[PDB]
Amino acid sequence: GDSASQAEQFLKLVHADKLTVPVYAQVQQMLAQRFAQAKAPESKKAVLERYQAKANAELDRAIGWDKIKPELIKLYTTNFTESELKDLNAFYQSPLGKKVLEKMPRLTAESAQLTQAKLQGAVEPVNKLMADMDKELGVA
Amino acid sequence: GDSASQAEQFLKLVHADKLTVPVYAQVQQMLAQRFAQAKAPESKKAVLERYQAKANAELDRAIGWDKIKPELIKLYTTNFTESELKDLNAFYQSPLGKKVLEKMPRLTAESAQLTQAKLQGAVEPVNKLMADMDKELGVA
Ligand SMILES: [Cl-]
Ligand SMILES: [Cl-]
Repeated sequence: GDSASQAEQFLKLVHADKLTVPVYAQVQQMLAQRFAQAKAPESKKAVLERYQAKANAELDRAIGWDKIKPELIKLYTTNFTESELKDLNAFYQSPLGKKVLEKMPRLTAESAQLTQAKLQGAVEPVNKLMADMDKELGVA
Repeated sequence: GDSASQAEQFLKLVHADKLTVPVYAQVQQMLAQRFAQAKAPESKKAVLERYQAKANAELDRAIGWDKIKPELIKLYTTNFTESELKDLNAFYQSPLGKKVLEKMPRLTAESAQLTQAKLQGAVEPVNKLMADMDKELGVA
């Protein structure tokens, strides 16, 4: 019924269209890295300009929002009811919903930096640990 | 004020304690892989049992929930008000909140498999594209 419209509104509110940005950036940085890698005359950077446009168009063919959007709507309409999607929209339309969306990438990154920093403390003991098992079983 | 209690309830509802499970699994699979790698007498698997317990205890020292929990509460209480955290708890306590929490890992995985599958279609054209730029600039 009116589920697809609510699913579409959800993907907009959640900025699911920007999920591909890392792929477009990686291919753009790869070309400039390939341009530098050999020769690199800054007088011919307009040649890199068209090859970066070509790569952008080729990604748009495979992973453009118009290709992704239909299959994500099927994903949400099959997993949620029209009423559930409407309520998800009400939450993400709300000031708190918008606050969660902006904070989440940074909160996730800060949360992961914290754990990775702490985990480095277990590197030396786990290295010693495996070395002791290899010693005990008679290895090297 | 009563923010820390609400932050603690949030981390419980969201299962932030299970965020470390991949690290514990990787270190457990690494020891069994190291056990197989050289010799491997199944009569001495009780030796791997204690080394896997040792590794579990060493990770608990660095990245145990008791070490992670205090710094995540500071993260949420500084980024959200007590009232905002209370409302986040109301949403994730609700049947729809619980449905979102269960669906999200699978919806994220399915969403990423879809994009990666489509992206493989742009592999050959982007490879040809870079090869043509290397050809045009006079490389190999
Ligand atoms: Cl609100
Ligand atoms: Cl509900």
